[PDB]
Amino acid sequence: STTCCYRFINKKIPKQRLESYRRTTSSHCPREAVIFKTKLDKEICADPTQKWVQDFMKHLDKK
Amino acid sequence: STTCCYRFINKKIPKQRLESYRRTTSSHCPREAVIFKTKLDKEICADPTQKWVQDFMKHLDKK
Amino acid sequence: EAAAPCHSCNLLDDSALPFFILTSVLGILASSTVLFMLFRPLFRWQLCPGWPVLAQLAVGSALFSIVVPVLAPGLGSTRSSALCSLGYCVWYGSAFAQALLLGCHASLGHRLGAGQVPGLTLGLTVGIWGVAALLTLPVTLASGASGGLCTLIYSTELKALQATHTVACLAIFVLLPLGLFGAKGPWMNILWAWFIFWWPHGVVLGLDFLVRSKLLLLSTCLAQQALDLLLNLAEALAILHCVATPLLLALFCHQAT
Amino acid sequence: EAAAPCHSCNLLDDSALPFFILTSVLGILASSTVLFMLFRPLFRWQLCPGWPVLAQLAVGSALFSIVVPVLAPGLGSTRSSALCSLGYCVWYGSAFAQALLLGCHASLGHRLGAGQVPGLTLGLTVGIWGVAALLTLPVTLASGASGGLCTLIYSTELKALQATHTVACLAIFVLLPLGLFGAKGPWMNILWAWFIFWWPHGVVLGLDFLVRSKLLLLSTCLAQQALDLLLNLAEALAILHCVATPLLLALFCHQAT
Repeated sequence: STTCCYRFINKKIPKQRLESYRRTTSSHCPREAVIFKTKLDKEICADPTQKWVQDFMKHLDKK
Repeated sequence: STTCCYRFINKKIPKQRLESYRRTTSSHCPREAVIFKTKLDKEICADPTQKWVQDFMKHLDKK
Repeated sequence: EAAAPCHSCNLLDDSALPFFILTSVLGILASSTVLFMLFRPLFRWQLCPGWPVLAQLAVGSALFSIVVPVLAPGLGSTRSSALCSLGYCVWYGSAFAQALLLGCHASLGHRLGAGQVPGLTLGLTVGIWGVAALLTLPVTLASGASGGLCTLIYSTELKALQATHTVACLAIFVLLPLGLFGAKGPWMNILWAWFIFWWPHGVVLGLDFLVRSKLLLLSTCLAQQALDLLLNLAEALAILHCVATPLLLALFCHQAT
Repeated sequence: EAAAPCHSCNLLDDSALPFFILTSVLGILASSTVLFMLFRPLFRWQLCPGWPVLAQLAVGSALFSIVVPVLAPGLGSTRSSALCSLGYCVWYGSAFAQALLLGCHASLGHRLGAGQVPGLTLGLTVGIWGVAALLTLPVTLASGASGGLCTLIYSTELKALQATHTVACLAIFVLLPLGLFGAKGPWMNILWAWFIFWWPHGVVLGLDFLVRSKLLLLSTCLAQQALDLLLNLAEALAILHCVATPLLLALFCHQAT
């Protein structure tokens, strides 16, 4: 609980390696980030400000 | 009980006709007064600023 | 020369013990009845609009009924200033609490229109009872016993505390109702009969303040006798509140349904 | 490159149900015991100086002990916002009331030395409880159930309310004791354990206000972990208050005799 990401990174990521996507809860969190779940069952947080991550969200099925 | 009088008079009084002494409770009352009780079943209030009442207060047995 | 000193009419004194004891018993009975016909939901009292406010008004009337006899005259000695202070404190606290609850239900009816809002209702009731317990500080500080009877205190220094108490009483009891009606009949639903039982207790309290402060003066004996009679009549019209209010609540609830 | 999202320690949640339920039960038991050991004067508890303030501290502890489990986690859903608001309101009101009784006693022991003054004691207790019920208005307005569990509300339309609540908590819990301990071994009475218990809940609330209002910003995941660890530790040190206060009261009573 109280998930947060203080060190969000805007680097590019592979598209196929992911498995699911999630939003954040900025209750106690500093500057906002996003949560994505990889196919390797490893969670990750990244900077949503970049254009590459925006294209990643656009390409996400999300349905 | 709870006795007042608005128009106390400072005339003379019969020396031998008095019976007892009393004082008033100025709670709701105008100008402070004093209650004199007489032997003929008459109770009267008088102006305490006169000299006659000053004489009567000391001439009262009060003992 | 008659010049007879004026003796107080002193109506409500000991010989009027019934109007204290029987009134207290009937009031506590009626208040407990109207409260426990609310606390048992089998009588179809659940769907009433803003029923917790009605329950708070009823429990205030209850507490007032319980406090009635402790400060009433007729009983002899062995009463201390502690009991008189308790009596006046919870007496006027119940009065203030009921008046404030009516003010809330009159001004904030639109807020209650959204149903039973939990946070809003809880904050309103807790703040209303807190401020009612706060407003009764001057009366509970300026209260005592003179041989056993409970009377307010008008000393050479307590004039400030009693002045605060009487301006609060004037506000709550006569400025608040008229102020709600001051929009210068259709409005003022039937429950404004609550303030009819304290409007005299506001006006006469103000007049008593002015008289005790020695700033005014009593011109005639008839004036003093009429002042005493008005004070006692207002006290009676305030004591009958204990039985009056729950019946008004019941009439409202069974007429608005 | 890990870049893994940070996760909280999250101690107090469901797996710690005993620390709520058993603590509340022991608190109500002990508080009721020390309450009816005063309500029954057969145990020579009437010779104490200023016993009604002691009993009011005890009854505040009893109310807090009773209220503990309603806002406690571990229980499932169906907890309405009404019950959660009730829990926060009366919990923080009890805390404020006890702190105010302590502040009153530590400063007016001189007045209490004149014995059991009826008017003074009654006015003090009624005003203190009224202002305590008044001070819990911001927390009871800014309360809710997020999915059925009790959390405070920090939102744009509640910023002013939560700021007032947190400044009041800061005052009552850390500025009031240290204020009494100003005048720049210990000399004052031993009952500072109350404010020692509520001191973490006073200091951490300001940091929570600063962080939750976006004024400050955290550095790393270690800072966040330390923050919520301190928050949970302060909550535990404020919840053990149920069992803390009555035992200290009894020790004080049986040591000054």
